[PDB]
Amino acid sequence: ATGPRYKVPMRRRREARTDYHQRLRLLKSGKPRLVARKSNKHVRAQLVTLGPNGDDTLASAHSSDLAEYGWEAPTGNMPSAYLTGLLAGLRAQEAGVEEAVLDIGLNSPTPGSKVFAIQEGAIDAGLDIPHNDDVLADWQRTRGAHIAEYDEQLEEPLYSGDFDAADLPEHFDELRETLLDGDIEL
Amino acid sequence: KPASMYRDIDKPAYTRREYITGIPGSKIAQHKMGRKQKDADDYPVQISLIVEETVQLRHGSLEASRLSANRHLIKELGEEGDYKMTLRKFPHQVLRENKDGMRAAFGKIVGTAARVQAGEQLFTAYCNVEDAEHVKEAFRRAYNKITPSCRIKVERGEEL
Amino acid sequence: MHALVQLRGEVNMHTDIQDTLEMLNIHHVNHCTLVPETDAYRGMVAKVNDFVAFGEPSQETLETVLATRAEPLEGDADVDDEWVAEHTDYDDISGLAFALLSEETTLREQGLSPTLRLHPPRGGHDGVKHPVKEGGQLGKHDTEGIDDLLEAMR
Amino acid sequence: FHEMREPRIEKVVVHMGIGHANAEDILGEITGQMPVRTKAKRTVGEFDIREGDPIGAKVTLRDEMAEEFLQTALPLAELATSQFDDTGNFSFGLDVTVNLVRPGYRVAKRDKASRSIPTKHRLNPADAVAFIESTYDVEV
Amino acid sequence: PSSNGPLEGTRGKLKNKPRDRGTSPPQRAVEEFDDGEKVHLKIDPSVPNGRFHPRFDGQTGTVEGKQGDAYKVDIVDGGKEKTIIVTAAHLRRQE
RNA sequence: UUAGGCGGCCACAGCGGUGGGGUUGCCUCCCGUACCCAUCCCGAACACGGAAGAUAAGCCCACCAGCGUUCCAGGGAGUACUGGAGUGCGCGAGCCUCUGGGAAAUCCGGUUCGCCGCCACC
RNA sequence: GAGUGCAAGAGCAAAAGAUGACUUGACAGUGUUCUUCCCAACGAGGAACGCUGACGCGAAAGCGUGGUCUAGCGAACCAAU
RNA sequence: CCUGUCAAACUCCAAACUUACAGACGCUGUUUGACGCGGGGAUUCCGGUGCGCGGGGU
Ligand SMILES: [Cl-]
Ligand SMILES: [Cl-]
Ligand SMILES: [Mg+2]
Ligand SMILES: [Mg+2]
Ligand SMILES: [Mg+2]
Ligand SMILES: [Mg+2]
Ligand SMILES: [Mg+2]
Ligand SMILES: [Mg+2]
Ligand SMILES: [Mg+2]
Ligand SMILES: [Mg+2]
Ligand SMILES: [Mg+2]
Ligand code: NA
Ligand code: NA
Ligand code: NA
Ligand code: NA
Ligand code: NA
Ligand code: NA
Repeated sequence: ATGPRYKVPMRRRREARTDYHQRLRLLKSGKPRLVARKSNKHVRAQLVTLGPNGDDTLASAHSSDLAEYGWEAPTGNMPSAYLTGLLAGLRAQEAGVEEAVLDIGLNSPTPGSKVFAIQEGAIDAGLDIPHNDDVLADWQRTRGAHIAEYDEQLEEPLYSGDFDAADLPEHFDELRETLLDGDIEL
Repeated sequence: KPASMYRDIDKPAYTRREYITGIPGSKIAQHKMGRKQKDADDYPVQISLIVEETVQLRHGSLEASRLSANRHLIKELGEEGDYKMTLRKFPHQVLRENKDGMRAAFGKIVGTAARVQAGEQLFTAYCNVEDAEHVKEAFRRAYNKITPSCRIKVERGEEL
Repeated sequence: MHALVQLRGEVNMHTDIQDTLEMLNIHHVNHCTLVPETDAYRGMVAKVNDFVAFGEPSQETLETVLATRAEPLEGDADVDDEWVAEHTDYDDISGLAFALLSEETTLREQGLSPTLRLHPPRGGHDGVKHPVKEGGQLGKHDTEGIDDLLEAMR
Repeated sequence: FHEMREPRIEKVVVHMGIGHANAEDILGEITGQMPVRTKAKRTVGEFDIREGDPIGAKVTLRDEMAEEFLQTALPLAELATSQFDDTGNFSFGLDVTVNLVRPGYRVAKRDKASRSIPTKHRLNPADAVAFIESTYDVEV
Repeated sequence: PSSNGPLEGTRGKLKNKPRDRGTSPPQRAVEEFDDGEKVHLKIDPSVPNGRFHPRFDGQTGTVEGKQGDAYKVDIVDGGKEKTIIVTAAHLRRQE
């Protein structure tokens, strides 16, 4: 910008979407990164590997293609998160992938956060990932219990669109159940 | 002391004052001369004094010559005639002297000189077509007080 | 294809230069070798430029010399059409000479000593203190300029 | 267009730059929430040598907590012109400052893919006077 | 020299041109070389760890196994063979 | 790639500016604090929950060279400097010829307002 | 352009700086390599990089073999421990 | 804005050139055994000059 001496940050640093100091510590394990990413209405889970001209995504999972299996609820919450992870973790398994390290990107390691949820799900998909069982949300909050109890304080439906009134964390079970299943077209 | 002791440009460039101290003041009174408010573009004739050999000129000579030159212009063109001469080189090179024999012989700072590569313009005066033979004379006296031989070369001016 | 002729001695000659000259099969003043024109070969003659005389000789001239100064890889045997014939891939001196200039083979590939040990220039040379452009004898030459030397040292 | 461009108060800070306390009290009651110790940097001949040490306090108000402060705050002041920031902000007064900006400031305050607000979307002194003035009082 | 430390006279070689200033990319710091591969030695001014003695900048050794994460690269100093412990961050593949 | 995620090279990508773009799609801003989590004070941020509204930001798309940068043409310049050679010149400082290399500033005109890999996606 | 204990040169910006909290890896053992001493033999000393053991922190990859890098050091004999 | 100069301990630039490794040609080695390894014996550690580049010094 200013002159010839001026130092322009690396592009993805300008954009502020990649933390390189953390990316380096990540790459060190040598294992594939389990990219945990969120969106206002969605949550993505990628299993990335290093490559000659950039990274290679061997398996992914987006909260949107979650309904492709029966989901009929929102796609930016905990049950959604865990599930997206399990899905990606499954496809991951299918790809030959076995172990991975959690890349939560620019997100915060807040206990019980959706990422750890994404992580919990992938781990359950049979993937080995250095984790910490008690930094994860308790099984119930993953189900989506905190949400159903919030609509309990109904008066006005927590959900605009039509999908129950008090909500269904069972749907969560039904879906996990569906994936754990051997058949299911991945 | 003799210019023989400092006229050659064989030593390294010694100017970094952040390391040199006790450097004597430049005897050069002033570089800008004549009517320093008017411009060199305002003059038809432009004559420069060119040093024909690459050398070093101690500030004592720059002043000595620059003096006897402008001093003349003043005499022939009044103290405010319509001319303006300029000394474009400055004494940046610091000079030392080892004034104990050759033991700890690095010298002590004694002066400053200006390195002029042969072919450069030590002086450049600007005047009107009539004073030209005066500005030339101011230079014939100036080149008599510096180590090298010079050329009095007319720049803009074929009104001869 | 150029003809190299060392015209200056080894004393005081830079070593990396002398070694190059030796790599070009020349070990004595007045010795001549036939070098091809390659990036690599030009790189070397450039480095030797100041202690040698070189250029491309005429078929005719090359023949006079090959005849007069060529030798086997060992022995006195005079190289002549018959020799050339009974030993080389050619029918006569000319047949060889043509191959050298056309850079199809080398004095070596034909059991010939890489060097043509010439005789001092008859009538003397143009001096070893100046190049050709200054009237000296060092450096690159005309196909005619080289011939005068080669033939003077015939 | 208008909707996602009309001003809004993001924060109203109220602090007291003392110089060496019992002030946190009033700021608490006056605003409606807890204050914040204010430390300083660099040693000062005015017996203010201690670097890290309480020297004041402040309170950052947001939403209702902030308006419900201005509704009584603003009155006690005779807003002027030279009193406005270039970003369309302004301070007056015990100090009280008002931070103003349009509906998309989060873009420059978040963590992920943050970005500074384009000038053509920044607020202006004029545009500031408007919104505020248009709320129970007068300008200059 | 006035002193004889490892960084003596390394003002030039162990410094970055202004635009190369700042944290270097992670890709080349994780590079995986194979034994036998010819590599170029050049300390990265921005990378603190994994360096080798400056004298060897410019060398082109041969990866011959590694130690921990760093690599063990064989080179020849003048006429003496030496083994240099260096991380990828300061290495480039020849060709 | 009708707006996505991870990157490689790390300004050719920076700085500045203009135009265009989104009813159950995307990214957002946005709405909102029961919960996980959160502020040395603020649900601002962080975290969680969600769609009433919006395309004004950001972002994606098209484009502008004024500044910065990359490369190229011509001019500067085969100049400056320089590896090799000289019973060439010069009181000397230094210069010169032959041989092999060869800038920099500046000016003028082009270029450049990123390119590329992987994955996902009416 | 700040700062990073001290020369000078160098390194660093979601940090190597600042603030906060927690912590004692300034740990024990044993090596590889470079340096000391370019090339090219030579001790003490130094550094880089490993392993073993035990620990600190972190969600985790990971980081910690003192201070961002290059100065701050000492044989035998004897003593004490 | 305009205008006048500099840097051994300045650098947005920047050679020639020196240098690591590899290939190619050359040259060389495989009865003249190169490259290298092990061992025995030294001498030597007052140098000087020209040229180029230097630092000090009239
Ligand atoms: Cl994210
Ligand atoms: Cl080393
Ligand atoms: Mg014979
Ligand atoms: Mg005779
Ligand atoms: Mg003669
Ligand atoms: Mg240097
Ligand atoms: Mg728009
Ligand atoms: Mg350290
Ligand atoms: Mg004793
Ligand atoms: Mg004791
Ligand atoms: Mg050198
Ligand atoms: Na004495
Ligand atoms: Na004179
Ligand atoms: Na860097
Ligand atoms: Na406090
Ligand atoms: Na927009
Ligand atoms: Na040692």
